[PDB]
Amino acid sequence: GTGVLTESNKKFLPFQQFGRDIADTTDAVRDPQTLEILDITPCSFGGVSVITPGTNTSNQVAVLYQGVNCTEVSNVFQTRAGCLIGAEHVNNSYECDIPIGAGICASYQTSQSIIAYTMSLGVENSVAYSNNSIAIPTNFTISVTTEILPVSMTKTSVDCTMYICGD
Amino acid sequence: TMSLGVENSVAYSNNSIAIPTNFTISVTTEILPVSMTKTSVDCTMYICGDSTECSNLLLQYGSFCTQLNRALTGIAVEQDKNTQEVFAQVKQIYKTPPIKDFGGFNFSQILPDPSKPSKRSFIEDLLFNKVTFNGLTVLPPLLTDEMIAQYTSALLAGTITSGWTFGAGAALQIPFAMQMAYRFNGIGVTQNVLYENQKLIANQFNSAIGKIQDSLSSTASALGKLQDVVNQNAQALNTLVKQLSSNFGAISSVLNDILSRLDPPEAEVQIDRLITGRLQSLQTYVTQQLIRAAEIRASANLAATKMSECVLGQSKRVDFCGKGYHLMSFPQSAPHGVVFLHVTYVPAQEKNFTTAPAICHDGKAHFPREGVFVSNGTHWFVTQRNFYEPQIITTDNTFVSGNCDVVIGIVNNTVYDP
Amino acid sequence: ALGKLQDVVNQNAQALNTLVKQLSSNFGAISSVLNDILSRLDPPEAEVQIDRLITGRLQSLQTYVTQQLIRAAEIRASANLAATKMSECVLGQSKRVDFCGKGYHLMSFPQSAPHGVVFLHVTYVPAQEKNFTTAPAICHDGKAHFPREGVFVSNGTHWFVTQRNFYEPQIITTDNTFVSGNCDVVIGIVNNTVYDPLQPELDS
Amino acid sequence: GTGVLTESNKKFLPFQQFGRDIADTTDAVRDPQTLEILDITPCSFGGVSV
Ligand SMILES: *[C@@H]1O[C@H](CO)[C@@H](O[C@@H]2O[C@H](CO)[C@@H](O)[C@H](O)[C@H]2NC(C)=O)[C@H](O)[C@H]1NC(C)=O
Ligand SMILES: *[C@@H]1O[C@H](CO)[C@@H](O[C@@H]2O[C@H](CO)[C@@H](O)[C@H](O)[C@H]2NC(C)=O)[C@H](O)[C@H]1NC(C)=O
Ligand SMILES: *[C@@H]1O[C@H](CO)[C@@H](O[C@@H]2O[C@H](CO)[C@@H](O)[C@H](O)[C@H]2NC(C)=O)[C@H](O)[C@H]1NC(C)=O
Ligand SMILES: *[C@@H]1O[C@H](CO)[C@@H](O[C@@H]2O[C@H](CO)[C@@H](O)[C@H](O)[C@H]2NC(C)=O)[C@H](O)[C@H]1NC(C)=O
Ligand SMILES: *[C@@H]1O[C@H](CO)[C@@H](O[C@@H]2O[C@H](CO)[C@@H](O)[C@H](O)[C@H]2NC(C)=O)[C@H](O)[C@H]1NC(C)=O
Ligand SMILES: *[C@@H]1O[C@H](CO)[C@@H](O[C@@H]2O[C@H](CO)[C@@H](O)[C@H](O)[C@H]2NC(C)=O)[C@H](O)[C@H]1NC(C)=O
Ligand SMILES: *[C@@H]1O[C@H](CO)[C@@H](O[C@@H]2O[C@H](CO)[C@@H](O)[C@H](O)[C@H]2NC(C)=O)[C@H](O)[C@H]1NC(C)=O
Ligand SMILES: *[C@@H]1O[C@H](CO)[C@@H](O)[C@H](O)[C@H]1NC(C)=O
Ligand SMILES: *[C@@H]1O[C@H](CO)[C@@H](O)[C@H](O)[C@H]1NC(C)=O
Ligand SMILES: *[C@@H]1O[C@H](CO)[C@@H](O)[C@H](O)[C@H]1NC(C)=O
Ligand SMILES: *[C@@H]1O[C@H](CO)[C@@H](O)[C@H](O)[C@H]1NC(C)=O
Ligand SMILES: *[C@@H]1O[C@H](CO)[C@@H](O)[C@H](O)[C@H]1NC(C)=O
Ligand SMILES: *[C@@H]1O[C@H](CO)[C@@H](O)[C@H](O)[C@H]1NC(C)=O
Ligand SMILES: *[C@@H]1O[C@H](CO)[C@@H](O)[C@H](O)[C@H]1NC(C)=O
Ligand SMILES: *[C@@H]1O[C@H](CO)[C@@H](O)[C@H](O)[C@H]1NC(C)=O
Ligand SMILES: *[C@@H]1O[C@H](CO)[C@@H](O)[C@H](O)[C@H]1NC(C)=O
Repeated sequence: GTGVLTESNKKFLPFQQFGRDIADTTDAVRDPQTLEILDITPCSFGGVSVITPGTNTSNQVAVLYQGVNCTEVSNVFQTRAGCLIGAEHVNNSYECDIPIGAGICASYQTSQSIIAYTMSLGVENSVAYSNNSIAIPTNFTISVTTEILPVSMTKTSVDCTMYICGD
Repeated sequence: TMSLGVENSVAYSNNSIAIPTNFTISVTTEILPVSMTKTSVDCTMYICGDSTECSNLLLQYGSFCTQLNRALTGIAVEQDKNTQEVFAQVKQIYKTPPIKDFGGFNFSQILPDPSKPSKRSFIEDLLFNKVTFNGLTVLPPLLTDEMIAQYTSALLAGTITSGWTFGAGAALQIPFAMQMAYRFNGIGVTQNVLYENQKLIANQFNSAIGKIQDSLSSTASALGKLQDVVNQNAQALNTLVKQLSSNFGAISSVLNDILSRLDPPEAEVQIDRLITGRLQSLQTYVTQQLIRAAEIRASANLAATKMSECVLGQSKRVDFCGKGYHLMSFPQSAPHGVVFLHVTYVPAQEKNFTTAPAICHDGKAHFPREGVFVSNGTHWFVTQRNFYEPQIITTDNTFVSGNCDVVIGIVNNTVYDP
Repeated sequence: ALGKLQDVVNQNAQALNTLVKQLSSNFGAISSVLNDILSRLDPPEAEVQIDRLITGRLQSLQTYVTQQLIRAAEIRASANLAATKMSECVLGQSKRVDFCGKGYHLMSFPQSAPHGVVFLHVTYVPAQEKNFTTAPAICHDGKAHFPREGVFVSNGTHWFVTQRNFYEPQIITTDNTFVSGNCDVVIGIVNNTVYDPLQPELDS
Repeated sequence: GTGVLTESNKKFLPFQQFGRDIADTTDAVRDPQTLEILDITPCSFGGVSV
């Protein structure tokens, strides 16, 4: 197999050789020579996303390793969703452009490099509320909003015999 | 044999009407699942975890691994979209003023508590405390619980300080004792009822909020839907993992054992059997997840509609925003879901009265404008339909129509002239 | 903006493409081309190869059919939603907030689009708001006065009654207001003179 | 295979013999005796509704 052998505190009984888990794959073993306990864990595995603005704009990308510490892999960031490499970190907060996760979103801005930042929900607005104050509009705007809804998909069909066993 | 309820005949008759004389400001908890766990399964790592021969054999199946990941990523994007639609209904993050002089009501049990690290209100905290590596990775949601709590706080502040206008355009402050008067006038009860009973209504609302808090804190069998969603997802993942231990006809379910005990020309048959079995299992899991995600998407669209039509504004849709007449709603976050507290106005104490469709004064039938004619036996009054507030019959509250020869059931009386 | 429709078309295309590409899979046979196997092996030996290909292609077809069923369920949900919006927003005027466009709804104008429908929700939206000092009621002669339809406001000196959604101040007469009870129960009440048009005419 | 051999306007290279398709079905071929490129379109098919 393959894994990261570590010292473990599992209390093996003298007769017991190796442990298992739900998937029945060996998880902990006993070294044949020195009768100690070795926990076996998968080395490391994670998706690799390529946060990129439109190539029509720029050819610079920032790579997100999902759910891996920034030790097992310029600019490095440790988001709760993984290690983001190649994206600058900006204390400012803007609207989400390229979602990453855990409130972190990236974008392409200003001499322009991919920035990563904790997104902002909106602009603070403290309503001047009081028990004897009412705000009444004196003017109105009529607007037209477009709302697009699918209705029907493509009416398709497949000849089972001619597809599987064409002629 | 199951019983459908208490038999209850109604004393109906052509000249009898029952009019309430009081009310109850109930608060109903409604729980909806908005999103589920965003998971992604690495097809090759799952079926053929670290085995060049197994990976090569799997490759012969074309794109039976690059399409499942597409579906799961689509599900994850759909989950984020569901949460965004349900909660991100408000353009600007409002916040309540430092004072809490809301005409007598008390929202301390639903507004955020700054003391706790995450600014989640008390009921949100109760809700959170009431709900509890083989190629299957669990991605984190785009919106953290803190951000969802901020969105619910923004909606609460908007509802409290501005009623429904904050969802229609620029938010407009209005005293809460007058916002509730607007709500009451909406459900037909004239606003002179709200103001005169303001203290009683405030006490009823506070007691209802306290009862909701106690019910959530005591009855562990309340957040059934969210807990069921979480349990179903975890159970599906556990079943998918346990499927790895089945031989499917192969000599052993451990890939390394087969690789280390046979030559490739012989081990290929066993590895193909295992690959087919595990691929079938993974496809079944993906189909189950697609259907369950469709169910959750329907629930999330319903929750977004409830948020838009109850919280951002009063709704007259019957039983849509809680049993009874609807005044307002207060949203709350919850683990993988939302929880509305629907405030509802339920008439409680009714009295019988002898009614009449119209009243003849001088050969002209009179009909009420907004109300109904009722009499305590000898004297007739016109009162609003949802609260016994009798008034002398004048020419204002009543309008005339023709003579008194056609209106069935008409009765005689003297119509006062101010 | 048309993404919601574009995706639909795109999705369908992808499926068909994937389905067609499934014909380029050996599925454990010797060649993805059926005619090569037919012309290169005797039936007793070609049976296994053709069975492998048939199993693979049939499984792919079942997967495609299931994906189509689910996606058509999604599209049917969207079509029911669009039918509801057409029946309510267009053929009438809905009170459902944000259902027929943000703001107050006035009317809608349906428009076709490839495999979809586009509504142009017309919405009235309040624009420029002004502060005012309000009061839930007003006492005239010991009797509280509440507005029939509107709200009491005041620019600081004089009191008016104006409709909620548009500042059109009017004098506080006994026609805008209805009386109820004495001048003690209401909280936040204020004093003012409720003018009565009947009196000057009576004097005349 | 079965198809309707039609004269094609494809531009085969001197070293090319088969013109494959997205589905790995030989769509264009080079006639060995006369070096011209011919397409291969399936004859015809469809549903028969009643
Ligand atoms: C209400 O707002 C509208 C804007 O939507 C105002 O219309 C503008 O009036 C000014 C006059 O000073 C013109 O120069 C603008 O061209 C008008 N706008 C448009 C879009 O035509 C209107 O005057 C406002 N009403 C009040 C009473 O303030
Ligand atoms: C409507 O119901 C409320 C209670 O829901 C009544 O208020 C109660 O009145 C009694 C007698 O005055 C008190 O002992 C209770 O403490 C009150 N309860 C509350 C919560 O305030 C009210 O009196 C009823 N309306 C009428 C007209 O009687
Ligand atoms: C709203 O209700 C809460 C109760 O949930 C009130 O908080 C209580 O306040 C009293 C007096 O200050 C304390 O003795 C209690 O210990 C508090 N309880 C809790 C749970 O905080 C709060 O004061 C009320 N707000 C208003 C404006 O009346
Ligand atoms: C029905 O209601 C009428 C009016 O509310 C009652 O008539 C009044 O009764 C009180 C009771 O003492 C008298 O002080 C008033 O002078 C009466 N006014 C008129 C105009 O009659 C009547 O008593 C009620 N009857 C019942 C059975 O409830
Ligand atoms: C209501 O009052 C009217 C008039 O006061 C009544 O009409 C009278 O009915 C009697 C019964 O035959 C006739 O003799 C009179 O000529 C009618 N007069 C008028 C002016 O119509 C009517 O009957 C009364 N109805 C009730 C239910 O009390
Ligand atoms: C508040 O509104 C009242 C209503 O018009 C204003 O009173 C009028 O003010 C104008 C402007 O000078 C005078 O020409 C009128 O004669 C006033 N009429 C009355 C009945 O007072 C008042 O000025 C407004 N207050 C402010 C601060 O603008
Ligand atoms: C509205 O006016 C009434 C009378 O015009 C005020 O009531 C008087 O208040 C003074 C001050 O306390 C008392 O000395 C009188 O005895 C009251 N008379 C009556 C008939 O109530 C009332 O205070 C005014 N409203 C406000 C908010 O000041
Ligand atoms: C194995 O042999 C080595 C050297 O002979 C010795 O150091 C070690 O303790 C032995 N261990 C066991 C379990 O016999
Ligand atoms: C790239 O974007 C610009 C503006 O954003 C547009 O004018 C141009 O047509 C785009 N080109 C391509 C190839 O998409
Ligand atoms: C990464 O490793 C460092 C070093 O031990 C540790 O401090 C940190 O908490 C780790 N972070 C994660 C996300 O594992
Ligand atoms: C953000 O601000 C903190 C404290 O103000 C600082 O320590 C940190 O370096 C800043 N981040 C960047 C990228 O400058
Ligand atoms: C009205 O009269 C009927 C007649 O029996 C009675 O059952 C009913 O309880 C009365 N109404 C109320 C509110 O009690
Ligand atoms: C109402 O119903 C009773 C039932 O007996 C009948 O006697 C009476 O005439 C009816 N009156 C009207 C006005 O319908
Ligand atoms: C009302 O007055 C407050 C006082 O500070 C002010 O902040 C607010 O902007 C005013 N209302 C409007 C609509 O500007
Ligand atoms: C409104 O609040 C202020 C705050 O001090 C208070 O002085 C005033 O009496 C309150 N008015 C009403 C009607 O509650
Ligand atoms: C093949 O032979 C025939 C007859 O001998 C001749 O007409 C034809 O041109 C030959 N093919 C080529 C490619 O020369």
